[PDB]
Amino acid sequence: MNVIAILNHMGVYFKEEPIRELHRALERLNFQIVYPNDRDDLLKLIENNARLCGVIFDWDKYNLELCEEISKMNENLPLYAFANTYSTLDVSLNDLRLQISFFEYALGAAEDIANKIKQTTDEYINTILPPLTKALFKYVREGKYTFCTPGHMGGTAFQKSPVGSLFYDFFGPNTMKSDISISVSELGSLLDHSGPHKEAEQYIARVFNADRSYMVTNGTSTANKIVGMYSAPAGSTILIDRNCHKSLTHLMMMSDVTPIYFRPTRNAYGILGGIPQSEFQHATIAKRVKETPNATWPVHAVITNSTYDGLLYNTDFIKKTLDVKSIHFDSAWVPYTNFSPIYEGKCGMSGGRVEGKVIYETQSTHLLAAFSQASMIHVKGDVNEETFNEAYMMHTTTSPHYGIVASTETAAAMMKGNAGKRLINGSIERAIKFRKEIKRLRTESDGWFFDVWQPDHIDTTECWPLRSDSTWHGFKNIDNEHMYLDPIKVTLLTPGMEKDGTMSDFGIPASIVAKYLDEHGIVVEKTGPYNLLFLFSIGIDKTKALSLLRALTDFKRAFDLNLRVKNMLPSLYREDPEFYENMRIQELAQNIHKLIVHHNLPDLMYRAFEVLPTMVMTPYAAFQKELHGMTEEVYLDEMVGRINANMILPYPPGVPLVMPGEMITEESRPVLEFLQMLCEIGAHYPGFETDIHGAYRQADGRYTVKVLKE
Amino acid sequence: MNVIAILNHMGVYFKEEPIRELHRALERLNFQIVYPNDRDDLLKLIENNARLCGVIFDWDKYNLELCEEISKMNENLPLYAFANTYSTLDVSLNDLRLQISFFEYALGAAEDIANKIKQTTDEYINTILPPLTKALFKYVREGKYTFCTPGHMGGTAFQKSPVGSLFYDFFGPNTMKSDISISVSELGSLLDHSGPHKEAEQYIARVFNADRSYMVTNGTSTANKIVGMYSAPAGSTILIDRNCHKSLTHLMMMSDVTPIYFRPTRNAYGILGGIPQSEFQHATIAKRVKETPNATWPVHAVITNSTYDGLLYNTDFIKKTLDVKSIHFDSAWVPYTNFSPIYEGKCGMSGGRVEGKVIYETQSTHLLAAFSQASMIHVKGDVNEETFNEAYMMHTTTSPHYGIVASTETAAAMMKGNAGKRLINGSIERAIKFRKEIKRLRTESDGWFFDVWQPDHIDTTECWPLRSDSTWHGFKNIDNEHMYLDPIKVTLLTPGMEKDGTMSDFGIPASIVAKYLDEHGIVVEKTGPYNLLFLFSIGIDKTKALSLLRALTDFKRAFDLNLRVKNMLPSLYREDPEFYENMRIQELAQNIHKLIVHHNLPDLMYRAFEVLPTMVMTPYAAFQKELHGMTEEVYLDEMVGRINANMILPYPPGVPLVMPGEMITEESRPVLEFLQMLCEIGAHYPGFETDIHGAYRQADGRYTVKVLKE
Amino acid sequence: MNVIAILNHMGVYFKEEPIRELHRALERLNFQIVYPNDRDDLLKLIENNARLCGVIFDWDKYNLELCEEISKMNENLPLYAFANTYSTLDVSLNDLRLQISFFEYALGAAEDIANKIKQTTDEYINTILPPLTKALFKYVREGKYTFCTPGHMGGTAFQKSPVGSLFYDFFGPNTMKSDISISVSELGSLLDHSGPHKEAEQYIARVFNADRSYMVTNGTSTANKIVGMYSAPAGST
Repeated sequence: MNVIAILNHMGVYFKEEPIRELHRALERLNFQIVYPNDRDDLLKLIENNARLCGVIFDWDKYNLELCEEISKMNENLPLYAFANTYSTLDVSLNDLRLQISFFEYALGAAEDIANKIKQTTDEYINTILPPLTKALFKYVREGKYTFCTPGHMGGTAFQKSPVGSLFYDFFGPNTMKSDISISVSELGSLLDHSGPHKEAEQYIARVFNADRSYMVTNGTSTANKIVGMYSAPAGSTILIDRNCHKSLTHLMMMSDVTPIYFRPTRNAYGILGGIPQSEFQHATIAKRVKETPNATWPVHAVITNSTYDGLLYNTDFIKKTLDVKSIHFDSAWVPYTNFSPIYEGKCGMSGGRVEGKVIYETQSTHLLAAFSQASMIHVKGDVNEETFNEAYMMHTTTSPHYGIVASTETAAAMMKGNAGKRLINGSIERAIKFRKEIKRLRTESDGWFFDVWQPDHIDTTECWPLRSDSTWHGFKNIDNEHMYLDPIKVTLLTPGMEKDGTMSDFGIPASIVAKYLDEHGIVVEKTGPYNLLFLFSIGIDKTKALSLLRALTDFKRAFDLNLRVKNMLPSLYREDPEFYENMRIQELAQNIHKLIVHHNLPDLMYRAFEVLPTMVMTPYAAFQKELHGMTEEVYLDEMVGRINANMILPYPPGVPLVMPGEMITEESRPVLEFLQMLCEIGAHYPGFETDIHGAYRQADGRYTVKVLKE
Repeated sequence: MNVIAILNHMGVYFKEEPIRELHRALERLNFQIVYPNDRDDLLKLIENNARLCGVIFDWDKYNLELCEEISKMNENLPLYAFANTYSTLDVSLNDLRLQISFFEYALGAAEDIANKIKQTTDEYINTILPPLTKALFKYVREGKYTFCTPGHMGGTAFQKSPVGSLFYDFFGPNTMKSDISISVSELGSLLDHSGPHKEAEQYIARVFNADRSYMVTNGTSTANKIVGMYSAPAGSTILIDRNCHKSLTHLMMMSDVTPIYFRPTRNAYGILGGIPQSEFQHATIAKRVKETPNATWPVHAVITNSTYDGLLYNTDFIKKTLDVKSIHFDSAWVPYTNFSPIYEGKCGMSGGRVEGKVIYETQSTHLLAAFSQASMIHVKGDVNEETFNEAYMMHTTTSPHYGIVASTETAAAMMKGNAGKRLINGSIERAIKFRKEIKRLRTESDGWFFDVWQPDHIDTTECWPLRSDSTWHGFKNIDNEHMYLDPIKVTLLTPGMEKDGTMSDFGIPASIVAKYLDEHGIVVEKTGPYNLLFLFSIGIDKTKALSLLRALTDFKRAFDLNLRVKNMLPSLYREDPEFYENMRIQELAQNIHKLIVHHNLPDLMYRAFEVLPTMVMTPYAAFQKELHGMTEEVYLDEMVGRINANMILPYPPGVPLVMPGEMITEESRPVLEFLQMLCEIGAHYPGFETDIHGAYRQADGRYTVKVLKE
Repeated sequence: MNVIAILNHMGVYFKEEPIRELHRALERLNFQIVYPNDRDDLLKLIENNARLCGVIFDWDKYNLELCEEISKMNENLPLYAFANTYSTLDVSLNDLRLQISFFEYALGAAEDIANKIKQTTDEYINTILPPLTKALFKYVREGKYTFCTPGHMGGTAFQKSPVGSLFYDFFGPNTMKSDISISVSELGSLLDHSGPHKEAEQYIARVFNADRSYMVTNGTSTANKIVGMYSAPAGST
């Protein structure tokens, strides 16, 4: 951070000569000077360049034209204002917060002013950096303790080996030096939540609107189990989103709990809809508690808010309606709700406490910017605060990496204030622009084109409501004033279905677009038969949007030319030269699309997930038997009427189909049929294989699963 | 890695001029040339400098004098040998492995030979680097995928914020770029153990003599729970070292198991002795199984090998004697046993399989060189290999940091081959040298001095046996050919006790030496009333030994001068100026030592840990009640006759005194007396406070604990 | 191939200074920068100069006036377009094939963007070069086999004689090094029509509209006799 901008020729030597003396002194003081073209470029430089860290200007020439403009961009940015005799402060400045150092044009002040600027910059750095990181960096720069562990001592052990020296030199000293232990007593202790760590926790809770915040460095997988084992004793009943993560299966296998499931809805498109109001109401819950053996009133619920496709709950409705004392919003999808006014009344932490209830958000910091495994637990309400820490300490590692912790705290430091508000605004503006660009190209293009699944008007900034009286969303009997489209989650639709949800004569399966994007190194978040998801994060700049936009039009252009698979997908070709030698892209698309139409795939997929297998025993009870070796393998075909030992997780659509302890029957045969069909259809094309976790493909294309013995 | 050494003036222009042409060409090809003083300096340079990566020499001038000497140091080091007409290969070279490129002295080969050397160096780099890291580094250098997550995209998001730019710039690009996900498909997958990860696991298991090896990035805390939940079903009986880590308490609180405890012995010094042979024998185990309600024959044992103070078990004896099918050596202290012949027959993995038993080592890689949280599970024997992975995946994070993983694999790459054998030899040689230096200064010093607790002869390389017929160790009725002193674990003894284990009239409590070392930034591993432990790791070089050695003689010198506390310990002074204003170091020592003698501390400490509180219920049963809020706080004094809710962990001596579910009685009052005494004696001197985890000091010096309600 | 053209003064320091930082970084990265007089000279430079291998320009200043014009000249030529906030893609671009890398004006990207341009240029080279020649050139640059014939080993035998050294030095290393045999197994075999040679034959036949194409290195004199002796038995008319 050493670039100083000068914005001017003033036309008078009496002013210009002292500035020359200062330029020269500053260059000799180890600053890089930069020169914006003009006033308009300066405002863009500041807006676009973080390394520009001060502005020198003539007060009269620029203040009445610049003050408020710069204050909107950065209210601490160093200004070095050169005053005249008649320069004064107009009452209009009263309400602005400005950090200003006033300087005169005079010889002999160079070394002094230079030192002040250098010193003032370090003073500013001290305000913006958070307290623990500040102490850590200062230690790495200045400290010198000997007779210390870790034994490698700032990476010293790595330098004794050529291979170690390569690893050291590749990552660099800072990475190696910032790997410290609690021997640095002045940083307090993460595990005791003491000293600067106390200050860190208060900082986080202050910004994120929590009562209390924990820093977890082993993901929300671990945050769930700390909350679970503290929250859900053996024999208790819990309400749990049937949409559950694997880590909650691992909890269920370890804790003797009885689940009752909230049940999402779905529409013909296959888009998940929210747990309808009926699921929260006393009458519905009582009926399921009535029908579930050993179930008592639920002591703990876990809802996923928002839904994946951006349907946010009226959280005021849920907090009021759901008669449960302990509600855990797994808000992994909406970590940013506190930072836009459009999400008020639509997030877990919104507003104040919930009388008579503890409310949790567990958040996967890593839809923000943070290293993988970073997760937070935000508590709104009262627990046994110290006892909760005993449970935390029993499941926390004793080898915490201080870099991972700093990267999680530094992601917060980034979002701080106004500028972090305007950062996310930028990504919204680009999403809306891109949305309108697709609509335009839809009209202008030759025949078919992509479409965006969205309302007819989107000229407004808001999460657009979805209503039972609207058709665009394609969901059946939707609740009103319930779900809202998040502008930043953009679902693109590939050709292949009609407005009915019935099949078009022309189709392009999305899997082929994925292979194309893979040759071009573009990552696709999630794919379905005719859908692809893109996240317009604060990562995604105009450069990537342009490349994506053009890449998408190129796929279309190239598809419609009917390029050879050999030429358009050489890596696919190498998988089976003979199979692919003369095939053109359209023929690949036609054949796969025809197979889809032939095997009736969409109707079978839809129906597979519209019923539920039968629970025979709990995963826990089944795992106890497994622990004693009471399992055998059988072929997938042989599984109807048997108790499943493993979870079976097929792709697509990427959600559990059978749990340990469940059994497929004739009533629920569509489950097995979908699975068998995926295995059969997937045998035909090299590069287009089946994918089922917990199943074992054999040489003849048959799959084995594990079952409980009798 | 660009420094090339040239070793010579040959006295002939016809040889010297081509070497000049090569020097100049090499400098222009971006190499740094270095020039050892002579042959003897070269051998020391190689031995001391890892960045020296090639040697150029005249073949005849040096081969018959150098070949074997260099081969002993590094059998791949590039040699650039300049041959004469009569140069040939003597049969004596047959058995040496040499990687040699032969070159002639001729003009016109510079660019070609330079490229070969550059190319050959890269070829060598490729041999020594492990395969996954090689692919990762190559990706970071060459790769260019777009439309990718993580959203920060090589740290890009950090650069939008001045504070983020500081964090990015401090740690550096490599740290930020090597933070990748499984989107890098060509590295396979840690969680699937596929592709290069498969190769990595085979590599590790090959070097470490395991059947199978798992890479765990959340410490042996997590490795224990994966092994535990797979290994110890509810209702089972386990044998568990009463010397247990907290993570095993967290397991016990989560699993309904019945423990029977192996019981260590101890001597008057307070040094732990090994579980005596009696504890492993069928008759002893049967008696405890007989006396323990609901206990059946143990299905799983967990022994800590070696002991802390270097008593290694005849592991052949244990594997033969202990009639348990599943034995887990928590070998956190001896990760290096496979690499010295002196440890044969004295480590878990030594030899071959154990017929009829699975044997585990869980190891805390972070007494080697690796980042905190790095842990391995080494399996010797058969489990359900795939099912074990289901249990692994349920407790593994989904946010693995690829740097932590590389640092664990790179610690292995370092230990590879001969040179990693000679690395540890160096630390042994220095330990022995330092040991003899203490003995010398003991004789030569003025009056009292430190002593090393060790046999009378140590001129031999071996782990010295401790025998019942020897007095030096101070343990009572020791088993023979059982315990052995590890040369690298050095216990220093401070004045204060006689050969009897009775108290000297003159004493210097070790706590005062710790404060002195803290002013000098030296870390002490562990301290007791009159003892201090130092680890002579591969970290500890001659520079640190000299500073430590002198620092220790300076403490003595300064103590005997009777310096003011104000001057020798200014930070301590600031804690209570009035208390410390005029006190001299000897007066501080005298008063604290007199307090120790007065309160009879050593006799009370010894007796406190010689009995066991009574188990009323299990920690699990107590925690279930806690989960329902069935706890109250009472003062520490009020705890006899009540069921404890929390673990109480006092310092000293740093091991559990009361478990949840246990109760102090009159029979075991020494437990409570020791605890109360520590609170009382610790009130007198600022900077010398009590330390009990799970106790709450009140303003009047009384402590509160948590108990179960009735 | 290292000359990069820059076409402009934009009148604003906020744009000009990052371009200066890039000019300087590029010159230090071993590129020659060239500066066409103006837009009309640029189109003539491209048309007349094959060593000009990339164009840097402000997107708004030039796209609606240049895109189709450049695409007519060379549809792979690297364009380094510097975007503004309001820059977008008009539907008129739909039918054009463009190979575009989009870059922002920002400090701190020099070494990274420089490496991308260098890397992207090598990536482009890989598209345009035919597969066997690509492998051959790469071998001559990187390969290092010993215990090999030809005995001269990359012209080595020529350097033992002053007269041979003159012939070697006159024709140059590449001529001497590219004189190889089938010992370079990864190029397949002309005589077996295998591997990359198969690909070469399919390439030629594809462009020249043949069913099959043979590569003859002894003129159509020899092609006539191969066709003749196969085609015209004794006693035929």
